[PDB]
This record gives sequence, structure tokens and C-alpha cells, in this order.
Amino acid sequence: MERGEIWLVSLDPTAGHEQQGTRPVLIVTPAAFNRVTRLPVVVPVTSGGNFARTAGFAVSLDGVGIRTTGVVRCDQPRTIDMKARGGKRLERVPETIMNEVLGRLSTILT
Amino acid sequence: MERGEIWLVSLDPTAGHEQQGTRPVLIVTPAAFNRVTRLPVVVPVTSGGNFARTAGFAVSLDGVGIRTTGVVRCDQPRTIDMKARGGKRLERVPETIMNEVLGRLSTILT
RNA sequence: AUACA
Repeated sequence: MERGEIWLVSLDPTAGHEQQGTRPVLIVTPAAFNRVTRLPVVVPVTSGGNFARTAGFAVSLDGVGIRTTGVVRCDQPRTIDMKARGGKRLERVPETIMNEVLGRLSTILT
Repeated sequence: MERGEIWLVSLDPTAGHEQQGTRPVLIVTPAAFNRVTRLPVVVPVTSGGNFARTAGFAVSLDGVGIRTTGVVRCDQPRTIDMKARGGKRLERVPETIMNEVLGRLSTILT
């Protein structure tokens, strides 16, 4: 597992109003960290608004030519289980998208 | 965050190696988001028993004079609900300790 | 009451 890779996993079961529904998550933490900690920080992919681009907490996606149709959002993230659920590797996003995600996590730290 | 907000809420339900159980948690999300989506991210507190010590990401709430004698897991935060689940603030953590937690939470930007 | 169980 490397940085910028997209792994399919489920965030459920959810309660109240969490981000429910199986979707591919993006690996935010570097391989070195994931290797020793074995707990990678991931962000959920949801909708945005009009187009699959930057929507506040949602980062831009459509433009690099990917198979995953959606918008990466760093609004409601959480370190879920990737041991019993199992992650399925799909594809990977360019460094362009990686920088986008790394700029939304700072806005939640307050 | 809003600074110094230790709320008690039920982390359940959960599945896999994720945090669960009704215990005090430290919110990370700021007022500009906590009062918007109503879905904040909380850091699970882990009781130390009679004494606690700071280590790595584990922030020690014990020492300065706090009721909650334990360490916060600034490694596995989960997005939950703070309206339907039902939460209540127990005590207010000193600004000194609050800064320590935030400093540990800065490791997720690596 | 920024969400594709």
C-alpha cells in the first residue's frame, strides 16, 4: 500500500448520520507510516454539487482521467478497520490529487 | 475545535478494530463545522487507572488536576453524531493540556 | 440536518 492508492472498503455499520455506503477510500498516510502503525488515515469519496470538482471540503477529481466517479471529501473522515473488512485495490490518483487532500485536514484542526 | 470540550457520548455501535463503548471523548472539529454538519470527530480517551503518563501520541490528562485520569488516542479518531446520540460535557480541560493534544494531532499532516 | 447501507 502506497500513498495515493485507492482502496475499496465499507464504513458501515453507521448510526445517526455517518458516511454510510461502501466506497473506495484514499490512503492519506505514507507507506512508511502504514508499515509500522498498520493504521492508514483514509478519506471517503462522496458527491460534491454540480460537478466532480472542488466543493469546499471536497477536493477536485474529474480531470485526471480516472475510473472512480465521485468527489473526495475530507469533511467526515475516520480511521476505520482494514483488517476484518478487507481493502480492495482499484487504482491510484496522481500527486495533484494528493496535495488537494493534504490541504483540507488542516482546516479541521481547531 | 472550540478548545476545552470534553464530552461524554456513546461511541457505539461499531465493528472491527474501531472505538466503541460509552466513554468521555475529546472533540477535534471546530465550531465552524461542529455547529454545521453536527457530525464531529472525537478522540477516544483511555483510562490510565490511578495514574497516567504522556507517550508519543498519548496525551496525559492526569498530572495537572483533571477528573478524567487517562490518555487520549490521537491516532484513531472517529466521526460520530452529537445530536441524536446524546452528548454532554463533563469537564473543561486546561488550555495547557489542550495545546498538547493539538500538537499530537499535527502528526496526521505528515 | 456537505450526504453515494
